[PDB]
Amino acid sequence: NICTTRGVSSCQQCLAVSPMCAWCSDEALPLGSPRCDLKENLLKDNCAPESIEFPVSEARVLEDRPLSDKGSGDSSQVTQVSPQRIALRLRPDDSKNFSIQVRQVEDYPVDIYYLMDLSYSMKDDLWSIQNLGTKLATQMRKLTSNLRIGFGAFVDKPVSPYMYISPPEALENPCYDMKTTCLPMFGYKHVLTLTDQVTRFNEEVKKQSVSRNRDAPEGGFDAIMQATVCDEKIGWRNDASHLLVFTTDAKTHIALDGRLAGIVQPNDGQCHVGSDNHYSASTTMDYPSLGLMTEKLSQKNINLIFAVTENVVNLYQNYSELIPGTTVGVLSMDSSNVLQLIVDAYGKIRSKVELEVRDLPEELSLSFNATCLNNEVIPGLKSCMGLKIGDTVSFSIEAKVRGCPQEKEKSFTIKPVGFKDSLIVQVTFDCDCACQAQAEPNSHRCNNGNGTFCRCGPGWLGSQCECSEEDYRSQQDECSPREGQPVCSQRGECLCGQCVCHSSDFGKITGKYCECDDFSCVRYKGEMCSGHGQCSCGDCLCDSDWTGYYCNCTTRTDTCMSSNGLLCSGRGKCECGSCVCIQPGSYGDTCEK
Amino acid sequence: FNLDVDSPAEYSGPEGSYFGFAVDFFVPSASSRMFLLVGAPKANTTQPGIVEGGQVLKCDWSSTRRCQPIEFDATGNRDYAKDDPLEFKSHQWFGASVRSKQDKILACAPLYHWRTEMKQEREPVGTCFLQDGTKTVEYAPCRSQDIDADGQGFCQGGFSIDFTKADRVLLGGPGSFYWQGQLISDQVAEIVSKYDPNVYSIKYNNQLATRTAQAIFDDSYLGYSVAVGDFNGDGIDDFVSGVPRAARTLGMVYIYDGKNMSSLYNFTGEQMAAYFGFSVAATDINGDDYADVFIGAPLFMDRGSDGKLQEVGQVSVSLQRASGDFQTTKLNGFEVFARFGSAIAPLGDLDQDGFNDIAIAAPYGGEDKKGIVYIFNGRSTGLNAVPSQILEGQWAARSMPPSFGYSMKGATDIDKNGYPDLIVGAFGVDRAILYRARPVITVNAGLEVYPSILNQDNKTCSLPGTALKVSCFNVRFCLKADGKGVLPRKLNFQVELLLDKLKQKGAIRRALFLYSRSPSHSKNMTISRGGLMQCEELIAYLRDESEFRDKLTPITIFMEYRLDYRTAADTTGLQPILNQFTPANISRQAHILLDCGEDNVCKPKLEVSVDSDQKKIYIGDDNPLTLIVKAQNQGEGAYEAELIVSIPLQADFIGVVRNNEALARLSCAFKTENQTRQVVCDLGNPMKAGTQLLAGLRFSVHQQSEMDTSVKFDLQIQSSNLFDKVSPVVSHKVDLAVLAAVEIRGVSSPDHVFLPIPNWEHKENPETEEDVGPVVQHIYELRNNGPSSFSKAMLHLQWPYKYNNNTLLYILHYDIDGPMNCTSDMEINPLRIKIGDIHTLGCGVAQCLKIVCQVGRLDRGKSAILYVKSLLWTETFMNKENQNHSYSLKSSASFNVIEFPYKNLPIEDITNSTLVTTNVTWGIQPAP
Repeated sequence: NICTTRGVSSCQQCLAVSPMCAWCSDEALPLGSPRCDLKENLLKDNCAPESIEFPVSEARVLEDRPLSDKGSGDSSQVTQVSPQRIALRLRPDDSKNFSIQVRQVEDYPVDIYYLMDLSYSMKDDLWSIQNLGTKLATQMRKLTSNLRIGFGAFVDKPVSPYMYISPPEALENPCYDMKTTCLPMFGYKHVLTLTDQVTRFNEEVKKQSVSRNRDAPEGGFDAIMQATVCDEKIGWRNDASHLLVFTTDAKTHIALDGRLAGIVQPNDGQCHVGSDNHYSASTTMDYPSLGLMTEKLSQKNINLIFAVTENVVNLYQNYSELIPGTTVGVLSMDSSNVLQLIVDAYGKIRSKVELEVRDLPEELSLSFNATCLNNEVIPGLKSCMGLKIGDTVSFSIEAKVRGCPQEKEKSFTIKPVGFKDSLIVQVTFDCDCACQAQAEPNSHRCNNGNGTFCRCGPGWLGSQCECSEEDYRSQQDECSPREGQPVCSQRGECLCGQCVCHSSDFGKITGKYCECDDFSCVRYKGEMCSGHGQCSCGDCLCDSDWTGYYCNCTTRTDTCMSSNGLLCSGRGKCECGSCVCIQPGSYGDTCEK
Repeated sequence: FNLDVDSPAEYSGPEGSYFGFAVDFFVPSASSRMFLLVGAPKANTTQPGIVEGGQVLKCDWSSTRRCQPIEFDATGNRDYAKDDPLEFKSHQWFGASVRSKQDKILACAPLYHWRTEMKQEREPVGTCFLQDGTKTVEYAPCRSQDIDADGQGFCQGGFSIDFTKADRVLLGGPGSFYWQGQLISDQVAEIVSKYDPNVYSIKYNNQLATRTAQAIFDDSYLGYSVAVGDFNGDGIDDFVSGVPRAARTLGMVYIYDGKNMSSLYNFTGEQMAAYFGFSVAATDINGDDYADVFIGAPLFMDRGSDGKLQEVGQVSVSLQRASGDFQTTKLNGFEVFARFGSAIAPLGDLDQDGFNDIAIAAPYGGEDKKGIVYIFNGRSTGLNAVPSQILEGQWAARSMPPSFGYSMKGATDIDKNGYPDLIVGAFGVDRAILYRARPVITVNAGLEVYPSILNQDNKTCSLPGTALKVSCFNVRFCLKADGKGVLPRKLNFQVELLLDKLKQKGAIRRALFLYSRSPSHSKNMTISRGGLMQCEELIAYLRDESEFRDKLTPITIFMEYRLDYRTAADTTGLQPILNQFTPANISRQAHILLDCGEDNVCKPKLEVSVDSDQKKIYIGDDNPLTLIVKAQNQGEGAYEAELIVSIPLQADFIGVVRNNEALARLSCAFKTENQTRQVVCDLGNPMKAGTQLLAGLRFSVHQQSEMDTSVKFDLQIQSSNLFDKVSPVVSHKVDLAVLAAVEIRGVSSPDHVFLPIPNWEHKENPETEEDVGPVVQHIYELRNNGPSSFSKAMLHLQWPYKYNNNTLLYILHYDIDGPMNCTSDMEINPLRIKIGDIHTLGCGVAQCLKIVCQVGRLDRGKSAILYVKSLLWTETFMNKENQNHSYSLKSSASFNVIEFPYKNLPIEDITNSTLVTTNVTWGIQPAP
């Protein structure tokens, strides 16, 4: 399989191969099989069960509170996402799946901040919305019992060429020309902090009065930015549905327009509303871009509604499609229908849900499969729509890691758009084997302890950390009979100084240099060692009754003894089983005749 | 890729003055010197009563780095009647846009408020000052009688300017006609001549200008930025302008015909609010004569891998085609919120490589968002999509983003060294930086190995200081360098090369240089900038095989070089640079091996010859046979060589002649298979090319069989090669022989007798043994000393019977041993008895008795013997005739081997004779 065929070692590359591979770290390792293989194959070789590493990916649950049923409960107790904390662990190239549930709870607290354009064409609307506080509370009591309402207004930056700077009295009465009075120019003023006292919205609105801008584009985006990042003055609640109603009847300015007026410094995510409730940096900071607006609306969890007259509805639809979590509604000139507009905007806004991935590391990737209305499933999507509010939906999240990150305790969050109920993910990667500690670091089996159980260097690392390749004075350490002589006497081949002598059908070879064998001995009188010995490295070892190199001479004396009892009858000398008769006149095998 | 980021030249102006907002070069044709123009739209001036009216500074280049103002104006606001001011110069942003050409400097104040002729008022028409030579004039095209927002009241003319090839000004006002914007183009010659200070609403006759349009187009900001190029082939530059807010804020760019100001093309943006048109440029980027258009969209929001939109900034590059159509590619930014594309500035040919280059800026990127500038190179098929360099701002924000790279200007050479330089503005910190372009050198290097295929044995070289001869080869290196610009006359290259690099990782070293400089050679080359390759070479020799073991991996030499910049920098310290794509290293490898060719199998040629130690062998005993053999392989190497001898039934293997130091100590063994019997010996592996060997083999011959005449053997040599793996069979023979070395022997007992016979008495006739005399025994034997047997043989014995008519020795009986029968010519025991100097007596002197014997088959060592018991006849010696005589009795015998069983071999008869004697003497001497 792949695990064996890749021939990796050290238990770390073995893990890096595939999630399925496993490693064995026995002290009594069986030889001839790779230490890297899938768990079953290691168990086939009977690697000790506690000596196999085989880490396995998983996904736990740390907080699994149930989804709330009503929003009017204790603020901390409301829970719209479950599970709430998850810790998952996976290998350098594996993937794991887990699910998340979201339920748009009913009767949730609601915060409405009515940000209103105050160009001269807005005077009729300013008249028509003098009862909006009470009307809106009366209608919303059906949907939410913890309502709040705010207010704020914008015209445009107070600087030429946007505002009338002459005649000199015009700057203190922009409507001076048409023979009527109106407020001087202003960028953005914070009128009413969010409050539960519905009636006071009506009181505060009646004190307002329109102004006059020279050109059609309004500076609303600069107002939205401050209404988003000045949370402490605006008074956004942590546990509530933030609505930012935006009313206008004209196109809008955008970043880099401030160059015409001498404004080049780019906008930044900071609050500059002074103690007088007027945005102070209006005349020294450019407009904010849609990217920055989207970032700050995501961070502060604001749902932004575009309520605009029918002449510029399409423009703001095309703008909204670039800002996640927004909608559009058509105002009359008199603004007579803003109440119904906001009610239906809230319903539509919470009739959908989409998931944000906040701080995913670059080494991870996520894919979503969404269970949706009526238990149907839609692949690939990370959102759903058509919900009735109160219902519940879930998503199947599948995550994969890319290699082994250098640090293995990162974390990130997943969160629906517009809500703080999120799932916090703790991720860890099992790159390292447990045996890398206390087991592998060193072992005397390799270079007298100078090798991790091996991983030594030149001089030993040739094989088993006991072979040399730096010097090569070679791998044939004394394989030849003598210095400079042929390796293994050319009877085979050697590695690490040991000759693998070849076998033959007519004999076999032995010795470090293959210098000995069991067949190269001499024959005499028809058979090896005369049948009176056995072969050993080309020499005969003779029996007790025989001597000589061929074992050709007998050591016995009973063949020389004569019937008189004397060897050779005392007439000669016995040699190799026969008598050399010295005495003249005597004959016979033993000179006995 | 060649801008000198090390030690640029830095210029700074009054703090908080936006110094460096707009930058440009100054090229006074009447003077040798060059200067930089830097705009400070918020610097305070000496104009009476003007607060932050702005100014333009002229900054030197040589040895001072000083900056000084340009006296475009020195007067406050003009009055209309007595105190009603005509104009308001405070906060006018003078110097916000600067352009220069030859000796004409055009600076504009986009925020100049004008009052008006018809009524007390305040409108920002905008104005420009044009300095040409010593003359200075004011150009205010939008300061006209189009009274208010309906016309040119809010034109803000001078927001963006540019000079044309035809010495005609192009000027944009984004605020005219309800901010529909306006472009206005007037000839320089008329501006300088039609100017009259006492008339404010000056009318120009040769003016080209756009005109208001329907209501839908309000707030388009036409003229936000402008560039000039020729886009219809008529030869006179046309006008390019970006309308960032048009088409529901999508953004567009307008190409207006430079003649009669008509509309040619309109580029359309893709994403709302991207501000498509913030900055534009036009230059030839791909070698066509046609100008290629670049458009920036700093706020373009790209869709990331996760599906999120993110602000990165985008630049659109359009390549003009001969038919006038455009092929467009879109290039995105590299980090979020960095506003890539805020500024585009063609650089000319930054490396003189034949295609112009372009620089694009992201003034809010990098670490701590200090700003970054990217550099791209034009290729023959468009812009190179990967930047070849990156400039990073070194100044941290004081109270405002540094905006390094908000405005740049290129395509000018302050050095006059052939390569254009580049200015960069960092107005957030009130600084402007000048980057010089380093000369570019293209280097071609050559490497040669002689020979490419390396046979190991080609010993040619001699080691210096010794007589040693070493295999070697020739290696040569070359380099060639030149560049398009002001470069020094001679360049010092430091080139080094070491042998077989990819295996010097601690392993054995293998090849050496002629001076054994640790396979490492480093040398200086003072190459003159020119066309010569200036090759050089040295001879490298392999060390002895006993010192290294790698014969498989080809020797892979390695060479590299690096220029000595400190010597190649001019007097101003600017250092050359090598071409981006030129590799500074190269290597080559050769095939050092002997491998029998492509098929990897050698073709041997095997032969053998033999000589016989035993010239002839005698049948009848085991004979050790020694054959002396010489083995040779005249061909290529023979793998697994062996020496083979096939043997017959009548012989068996013994071993080798090991004690003979002149012969090989061969390993040998004996085999038998399928009735085939052979002797095998080992000759090593391989048997090398042309090698010769000698050895001796021992056989045992058991030739006791009778019908064979010679012994025959066959020798051969074989290997495991696929080619010619067997030598011709070499048969040899030794002739058999017959040799029955038969001899005849005899003995007597006793050897002597003494007269008179003790205890003997004379009698008329004998009846017992004691009556005749002392007993004497004679023995004769027929013995064989040779191995060959004989089937038949004959033996003969002679015996002295009677001397002087009287018996000498008397026989009683004869006995036989071995395979013989015997008979006597004289009756044995005729009486049938109850069973001075020594003279010689014998049959020659006395009557002879003879015994003849017949013999059968016998072998070596075996013998047959005849025994005789006899009595010494006493009368012959005690007679008076011999009382004074001593005698030695003589007998003799002979034999013949008459037949042999080996009839097939040549045979000869074998015969001989011998004698046996007994002595008789007088122990007691009688009277003489």
